[PDB]
This record gives sequence, C-alpha cells and structure tokens, in this order.
Amino acid sequence: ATLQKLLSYTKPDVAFLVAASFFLIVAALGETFLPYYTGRAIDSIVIQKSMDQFTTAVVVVCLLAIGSSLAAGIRGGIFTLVFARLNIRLRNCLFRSLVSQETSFFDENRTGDLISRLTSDTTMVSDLVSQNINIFLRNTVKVTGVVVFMFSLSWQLSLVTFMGFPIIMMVSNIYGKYYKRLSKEVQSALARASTTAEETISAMKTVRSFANEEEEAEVFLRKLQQVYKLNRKEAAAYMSYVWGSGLTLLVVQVSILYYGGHLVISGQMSSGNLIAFIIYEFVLGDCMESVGSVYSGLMQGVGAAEKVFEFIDRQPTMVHDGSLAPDHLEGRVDFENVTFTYRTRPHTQVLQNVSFSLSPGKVTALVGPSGSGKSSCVNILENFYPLQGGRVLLDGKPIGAYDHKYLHRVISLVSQEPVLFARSITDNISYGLPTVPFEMVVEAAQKANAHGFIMELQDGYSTETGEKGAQLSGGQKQRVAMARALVRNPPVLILDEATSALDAESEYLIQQAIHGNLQRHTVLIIAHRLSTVERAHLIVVLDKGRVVQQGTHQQLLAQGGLYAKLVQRQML
Amino acid sequence: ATLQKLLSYTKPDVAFLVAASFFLIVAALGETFLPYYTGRAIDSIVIQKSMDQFTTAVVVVCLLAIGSSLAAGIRGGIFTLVFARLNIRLRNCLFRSLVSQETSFFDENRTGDLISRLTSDTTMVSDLVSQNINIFLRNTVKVTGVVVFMFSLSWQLSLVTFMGFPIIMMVSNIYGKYYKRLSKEVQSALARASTTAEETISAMKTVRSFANEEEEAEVFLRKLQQVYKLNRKEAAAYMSYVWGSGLTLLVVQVSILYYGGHLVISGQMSSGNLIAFIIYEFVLGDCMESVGSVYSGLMQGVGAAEKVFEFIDRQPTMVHDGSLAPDHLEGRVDFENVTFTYRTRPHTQVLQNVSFSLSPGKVTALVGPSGSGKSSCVNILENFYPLQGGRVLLDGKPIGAYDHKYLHRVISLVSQEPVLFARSITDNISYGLPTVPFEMVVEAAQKANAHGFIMELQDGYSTETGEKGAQLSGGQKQRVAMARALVRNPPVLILDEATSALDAESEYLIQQAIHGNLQRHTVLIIAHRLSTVERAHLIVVLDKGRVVQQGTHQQLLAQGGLYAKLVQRQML
Ligand SMILES: Nc1ncnc2c1ncn2[C@@H]1O[C@H](COP(=O)(O)OP(=O)(O)O)[C@@H](O)[C@H]1O
Ligand SMILES: Nc1ncnc2c1ncn2[C@@H]1O[C@H](COP(=O)(O)OP(=O)(O)O)[C@@H](O)[C@H]1O
Ligand code: BEF
Ligand code: BEF
Ligand SMILES: [Mg+2]
Ligand SMILES: [Mg+2]
Repeated sequence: ATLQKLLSYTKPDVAFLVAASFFLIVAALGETFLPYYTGRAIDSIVIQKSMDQFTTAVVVVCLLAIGSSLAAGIRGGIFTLVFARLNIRLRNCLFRSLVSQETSFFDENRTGDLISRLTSDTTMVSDLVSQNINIFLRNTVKVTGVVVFMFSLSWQLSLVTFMGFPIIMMVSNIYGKYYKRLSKEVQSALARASTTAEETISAMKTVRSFANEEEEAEVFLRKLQQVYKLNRKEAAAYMSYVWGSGLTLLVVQVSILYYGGHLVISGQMSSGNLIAFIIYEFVLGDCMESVGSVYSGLMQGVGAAEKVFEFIDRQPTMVHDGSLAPDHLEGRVDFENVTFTYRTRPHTQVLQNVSFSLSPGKVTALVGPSGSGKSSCVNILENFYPLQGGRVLLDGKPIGAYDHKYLHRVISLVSQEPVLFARSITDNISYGLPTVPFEMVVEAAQKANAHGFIMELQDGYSTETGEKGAQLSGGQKQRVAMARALVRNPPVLILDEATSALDAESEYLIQQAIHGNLQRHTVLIIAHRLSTVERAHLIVVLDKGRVVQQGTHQQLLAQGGLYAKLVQRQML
Repeated sequence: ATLQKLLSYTKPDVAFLVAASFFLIVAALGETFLPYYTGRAIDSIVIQKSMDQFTTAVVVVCLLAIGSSLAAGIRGGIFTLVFARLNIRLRNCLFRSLVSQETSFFDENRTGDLISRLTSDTTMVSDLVSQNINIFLRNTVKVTGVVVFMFSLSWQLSLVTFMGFPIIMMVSNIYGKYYKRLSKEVQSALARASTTAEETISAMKTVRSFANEEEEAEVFLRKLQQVYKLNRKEAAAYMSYVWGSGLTLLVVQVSILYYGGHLVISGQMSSGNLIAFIIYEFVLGDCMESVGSVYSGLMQGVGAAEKVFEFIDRQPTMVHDGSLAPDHLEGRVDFENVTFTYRTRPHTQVLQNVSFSLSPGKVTALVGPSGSGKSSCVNILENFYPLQGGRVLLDGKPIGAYDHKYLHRVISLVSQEPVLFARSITDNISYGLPTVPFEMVVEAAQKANAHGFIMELQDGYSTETGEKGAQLSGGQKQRVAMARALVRNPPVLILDEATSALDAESEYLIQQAIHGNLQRHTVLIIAHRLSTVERAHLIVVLDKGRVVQQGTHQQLLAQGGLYAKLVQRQML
C-alpha cells in the first residue's frame, strides 16, 4: 500500500474537505486583520471620545470575532465528521470483503487476529489520516500569510529561508520511510497479543478445569512486553527526529544572521533585519510541522493499514458463479471418481477415487472407522472446498453450476458438532429464512422432537442459548439443530454424525419415524451406532478414503467386508 | 468512575511527568528569551565589524536554540513513553481481573463484548489522558508567561481579563458532563457491533452452510450506522462549544475596550492600551484551551473508561480460599443431598436431593434420559458453580477446602464437546503441566489409542490443530482430549462423553481396557451407549434431577426401572 492508495478511500469526502477548507480561510483572515482593525478602532475613541465613533468602528471588531469563531467552530465540527465517515467506510469495506473468502482461508487466520485488524487497525488508520489532514490544511495558510511579509521586508533574505525546506524534507522523509516499517510491526505484534486474549476467554470453561487460568494471564503479559520494545523504539525515533530538524532550523537561523549583517550595514535597515526574524521564527515552527509531521503521520498511517489494505484486495481463490436454480429438483446426488486433499496439509490424500450415489427418496447411510473420509464427503457435497480430480453431481449438473444462494436452500446439513447462535430459540430454528410464520416453526420442532423440552424452559420458545448454545444440554443442542434443518423442508437432507450422537437411546427412534419416512427426502445418515444405520436402504463402507462395500445391512453382514467386524462388539 | 480515580492509574509515572514538566519549563524559557538576545547580538554586531565580534554574541543564540530543541525532543519522547506505559498497565490490569471471575459471569457477557472493551476502551482512554495532560502542561506554562507580561503593563485591566475565566470554565464544565454521558454510549454501542463480527467469523463454516453469509454483513452495517448517529451528536456539540467559548471571549474583548479607552484619555498611554490587547489575544487562545479542552477530554476519558473501571473492581461472587493439598489421596467422592440451580435461569431446579458416591477403584457409571442433570453433576464436582443445599465431599472433606490449583490436578475431565487449542499436539496433550518429558506424552498417548493416527500426520507430534481442533476429525479430537487427561495420572477421572461420543467401536474398546482396569483410578463414565455401562461396577440412573436406581447391569435389568426401557431399543 502506497500513500496515494490510502488517500483514495477519502475521495467521497471532497464535498466535505472543500467546505472544511473554505471555512478555514475565513478563520485566518479574522485572525490577521483583527489588530489592524483594532488600532484603527482605538484611534477613533482616542481622537475625541468614546460612544460616538467607537461603536462605528468597534462593530468591525465584533463581526471579525463572531465571523471568526463560526469558522473555527464549523471546521473542527467537520474534521470530526470526516474521521467517522472514513472509519465506517473502512470498517464496512473490510468485513464485506472478509466474509466472502474461501473456507480454506479461515483455517489459516485465527479469529483473534482477524478482529484485531477490524477493531483496532481501522481505528488507528482512521485517526492518523484525520489529524494529519487537519494540520497540513492549517499550515498551508499560515505559511502564506507569513511568506508574503518575508518578501515585503526582504527580496534577498527570503530566498535563503527557502533553502532549508528541501533539507527539512529529506529528513522528514527518512523517518516517514522508517516510521512505516515500524508502525506495521506494532499493529502485528499487537494482534498476536489479542489472539491469546480471545482464545482464553472463549474457552474459559476448559482453561479452568485445569488450574492454569492465572498462568494464562502471564502468557498475555509476555505478549504485551513485546509490544513495548516496539514502543520504546518508536519514541527514540521521534525524539531523534525533533533534534534532526531543530538543528537544521538553527543553521538556517544563523546563516540568515551573517548574510543579514552585510545588508544591515550597507543595504538593508537595522529595524528590518530584526523583524525579518520574528516573522522568521514561524516558518520554522511551520516548515517542521506543515511537512515534518504531516508527511510522517501519513507514512505511519500507511503502515498501520498495510494489512487492512490486503484483506480488501485479496481475491477469493474459489469464486462461485452459476444461476441454474430450477423449480423441480429430484434429489439425486452422485460422486464420480472423486479425489480430495486439503490445502493446509497437502501431502495426504483424504479421498481417493470415491464413487457412489444417493437414490431419490431413500436413506443412504455411510459408515467407516472413525478416521476415514466421512465428513470430508460433506465438506465437498456442500461446495466448501475444491476437488483435485472428479466431480460431484446433483441431479445431473455439477454443484458448481447452481445458484450459491439456492443450492444451500435445497441441501440442509447437521454438522458434526452443531453450533447454535446467541439468540432466542424461535429465532434460531429459522436462521437462514426471512420471517417464517411461527406456525411452521412448531410444526417443524415436533418432528425433531424439540417441542417437548422447549415448552418447559423458563420462557418457552423465547428463551436464550448464548455463545454457541452453551446454555443448553448436549442433547437439547442437537434437537434444536435438527429442527433448524427441517423448517426449510429440503429435498436433500444431510445428517452428519450429530444425528443421534448424544440422544437418550429412545429419542433417536422417535425422530427416524418422521424424518424421511413420512415425506420425500434424500437422507444421508453418517453415524457409528448400529441402530440408526440398521434399516438404511443402502450402506457405503469406506476406509482410509476408498469405498469398500455397498450393500444393505443383512446383505452386507453375510460377507465379512470390515462391516461385520465393526458392529460385532455392539451386537449383544 | 470519577476523575480522581482515572488519574490515580498514572501515579507510577510521577517521575516521568516531573521530568517532562522540567524539560517543558526549559523549552519555554529558551523560546521566550531567544528574541531579546537575538536583538542584543544584532546590535553588538552592527555597532562594529561583525566578522570577528559577531560570534561572541551569536554563541548565546546558538546555545538557546540547541537547548530549546533538546527540551522539545525529550518532552515528546517522554510523553509517548508514558502513554505506552499507561496503556500497557491498564490492559494488563484488566485481563488479570477478567479471568478470575466465577464461571456464571462468562455466561452473561458475550466474548466479543469483553474483547472489544479491553482493546478499544484501553486504547482510547490512554490516548485521551496522554494528549490532555500534555496540552494542559504546555498551556499552563504559556499562560504564566503571558500573565506576567500582562500584569507588567496594566494593574487594573488584567483584573477584568480574569473575570471571564470562571465563565469559560462553567461552560467547559457543561460540555464535560454531557460529553461523558455520550462517550460511554459510543464505546457501549461500538462493542455491540464487535460481537456480530466475532460471532460470524468464529462460526464461518456454519454461517455458510446456509447462504446468508452476505446478509450477515448487512446486520453488521446496521450496527455501525448506530455508532454514526452517536458520532454525529458528538460533532454538533464540539461545534457548539467553540461558539459558546468564542462568544464569551468576545464580551471580554469588548468590555476591555470601554474600560480600556476611559483609561487611555485620563491615565493610560495609548501605546500601552494597544499592546495589552496583543498579549490579551493569546490568553483567550489559552483560557479556551488550557481549561477548555483539557477538562473536556479528561471527562471523555472517564467516559470511555466507565466500564473498564468496573471489570477491574468487580468482586468474584465465588472466591476459593482453601489450602488442604494432601500427599496421599484415596479418591472417594460423595454427593450428600445436593440441590442445584443455575444463575441464568433461577426458576428451574436442575438437581434435587441427589445423593450417591463413587467407590475408590471402581468404574461407577451414570446414565439418564438426555435431559436430566448429568453434566451438571460434573460442573459441580469440579467447583464451577455453587450449591444451594448439600455438600460434595472428596475423601471426607468438602471440595471447597482444597487448593484450587491442586484439586484440578487430581480430578481430570473430558468435557462433553472437547475443545482443543491452536497449538501442536505434543504441546496440547501436556496443556496444564510444566514441561513434561516427551517420554510420558507417548506413554500416555498409547493408552488413549492416539499414537496410531498421530504418527501418520504430515508432521507427527508437531502438527497443528487450530482454532478448537477444527483441523482434526471428530474422532481424533476425542482421543487427543483423553490423552490430555491421562498424562497426569489423576486419582479421579471423569469421562463426560469421550469414548462413546464419536469412536468407531473398534478403538472404542482398546481405550475401555487400559484406562482404569490396570491402574488405580476412580472413573465416572457418563454415556448413552449400552457398551460402556455394561461392565461398570455400578450404575446410577437419574431422571429430571432425582437419582432413581443404583444397581449393576444385570441386577438392574431384572427390575424395570426406566433403565431396561432405555437399553431396550439397542439390545439387538
Ligand atoms: N480442515 C481440515 N484441514 C486439514 N485436515 C483435515 C481437516 N479436517 C479433517 N482433516 C483431516 O482429514 C482426515 C479425515 O478427516 P475427516 O474426513 O473429517 O474424518 P472423519 O470424517 O472420520 O471425521 C483426518 O486425518 C484429519 O486429520
Ligand atoms: N450453563 C447453563 N445455564 C443455564 N441452564 C443450563 C446450563 N447448562 C445446562 N442448563 C440446563 O440444565 C438442564 C439440564 O442440563 P444438563 O444437566 O447439562 O443436561 P445433560 O447433563 O443431560 O446435558 C437443561 O434443561 C439445560 O437447559
Ligand atoms: F472421525 Be468421524 F467425523 F466418524
Ligand atoms: F443431555 Be446430556 F449431556 F446426556
Ligand atoms: Mg465427521
Ligand atoms: Mg452432558
């Protein structure tokens, strides 16, 4: 990220910066002409008396005071309304581009980092670019009103004052280019300190079962002391700067004296060579500010926003473009010679030449020895990850060709460890849908057998299950995750191992009777119990990522194909 | 939180502040005396030849310039250092008091709120305090100088200049009591929009299975447009305080003319009356800054830190004070007429008069109908929540009387949904322990039947399982959550649902063998499968929070007690 780019996100704020600059000029006139009009007013009363021409002249002293404060106020009241509008736009423009990246991206960036860039960084970058544009607009007017006088007093001497500027910028640039490399290693070393404060608070019930809850507060400290060594290095590099300029503004302050002598004796007056200094002390208090800091800050902002400007430009490595949304779907899924391997461990192949299909209207189970690729057959059916070789078909057309917002409304899912949100229940069984009538939420909460325990909570369908449904039992959090996938009435239904993983051994049956036997679905039951997969219309045993057997329970329990060995210890 | 409290947290910086103030005094002295010596040197060099006589006077100008530059640089450096130190101290002192609160606390405050608070509020408070202290010191020095110069001219008029200061303060106190009530409803409405950006990023694999990943980015926006409506009322005020001040500083400039002229025609030189204004213009620019902003800011800091100063003073409602660490623990647990009720739903009793015990060296199981209180018998045994009637005894003495860091080293636990951390595996099977030898991590990873699949990962025991072990299968995250509980040799082991959860029924046994049959443990197997509790030395069936049956498998399958009805559907 260069300096031009950072100033591009402030383009829609020109209508505000001009009205903020104009009201800045008017604030300068009233600050200079005031004395000239004051004496002109004091002489009036001094001529004869007051109350006769005083009011005639004292008026122009009031209007300037009033006419001034209005400007100095309406200005400060807009450079605080452009630090917000620039913030809200830098924040929103990141999220909206941080929530459309392929899923393989959230496995490499810990959710503590991604929030330290959205919360902290975009607050810094917004801050710097406000002040340093609040200043460079003030010091570009004072330098003008003070530069014209340094000519009226001297035509020669002024041309020497302007020989330091090109010097006070070669220095104000050497730090701008070093203050960036640093203010990026502080926003970074400050995020790594905010991924240990989020990983320890979100898991406080498992960091306390072990007694090191007060020792995980000394791994946070030792993460700040590394954001300190980066702060006592950002001071020594700002002290060392003030000296770098101050010295330079001295040489120009001396050389102006000696060369100011030759004139004072021969050419220039002695009264002028003294006033051209007072008016000269300002161009130093400006040549060091106007372009000393305004170009360091603008180079410390571009440092803080060096990463925030990378998540906004990153191109998702899996783009979904297709609008094949039909109106009559059968529900026939097929895996045609699949081959898969994750992006965070690319030396092991998860699936290999897997090939099977689900028939429309039948409960095709899927089993395996707890380490084969079973869920990975769900993280693909739902187009989370890309394939190396092969294609998944849904009714004859590869899933890549369906409308990304429609495919996920005809393929429900019950992930292995269901994750609920911190809302009500009636607002959690209808998560993805716009305003479904409260009638269909109950008609779909009796199928999953939730209405039994929901109508006993302190508040019924309006209770709360906060922070990943951690305020519901392990068995109630599924029957509320089941109902969340049935209220859509989906043709294809996917029940991952959370089907009945944590039920009472009598509840999982009262669901099977109603899940797909009554209506027409295409279920896909992944599980380890022999009960659930007993009556399945089919079974696909896969081991180490290779489909082995495809046969019904008895038709497969006859021959020994690694299936009859699994259910052995369970048949008692 | 008053202002004295906010300032108290900067007590250990008195040394730095006195050093900064001293260097500020020096810088002011230099900047004020420079022109007089400059004129002296110019006169001394113009009187005679300046070639050799100039230096004897320009040396003083050079020394004053060098001194001023050094002072300004050191002041800037020390203020940046003080800001950094204050920020670090506040940050650290928040966490260390935010990770020792009772567990119920973390069930009422969402983990996005806490992190937004910590980060943003600490940054804002430190920034405000630093800027404001700096400005106040500078302005007090300048005001002292100018007030001396003003008294030197008039003894009467000055006493009218100060008649406005109390006015410009009573006004700078009404935008310090309204600007606090506001800057607290911005930090408390900007952290309510950083819990919708953390709840959506940490659950990105379940907010995408439903297609509303780009509609969850328009619930974030509408959470910012309410931080705007506040950031606007915060501008329309600052723009309405400069006016309330600028005006008051006008009446003082008018009233200083009427009384200013009356003295110029009778007893005050007209030359002086003109000069007592220029010096007067640069007190309005200070009486409006020195106490204008420096007392609004200090009242906006106390606003932003209105909550951060509440998590630092909150008293944990469950304090553990007991040191009874023995050297020979038997391992006998007992529940003596327990009665329990959560604090976030205090109208339903979870447990009721529960009473049972675990015998030292026996696998006491525990079962129920998926909604009774079973885990709540573990969130109590580990002293997470307080009881209401009854005691939980560990070897005769209540658990409340054990070293909180020792009790949790003799009672291991396997939560219902295990949660791993984003580290290696050899650094995750030894979480709570300091540097256990790598020989004991393998000897304890073969018991849990994990060494089989660990030595096939791309990197072996050094691979990574990031962000809640989401980069391991559902059945590999259990066998790594067991090894984490067995590497301590706990005399009391608790398996909420670890083996039965997601194991393939083959490695399901190899754990069931070596866990407690070889050594001396006191296991407690919670589960739903008939396999675990089949060979258990005891069973305790509890329903709706009331222990019903306490008998072995056969001794309990004889009499129908809601047990024979549970395992019925699975006995095949
Ligand atoms: N997000 C992921 N990134 C990398 N590897 C993964 C990820 N999820 C699972 N794996 C690996 O894939 C293999 C098979 O995983 P998975 O298909 O989930 O097994 P199961 O379906 O039995 O849970 C496992 O060895 C696991 O280490
Ligand atoms: N943290 C919590 N806060 C409030 N209520 C809870 C919490 N955890 C569980 N519950 C409630 O307690 C009841 C019993 O929960 P629990 O004992 O966990 O059941 P199980 O042991 O079968 O999972 C449930 O109805 C559940 O709603
Ligand atoms: F390891 Be699994 F999700 F059966
Ligand atoms: F509802 Be549970 F944890 F058996
Ligand atoms: Mg799975
Ligand atoms: Mg439980």
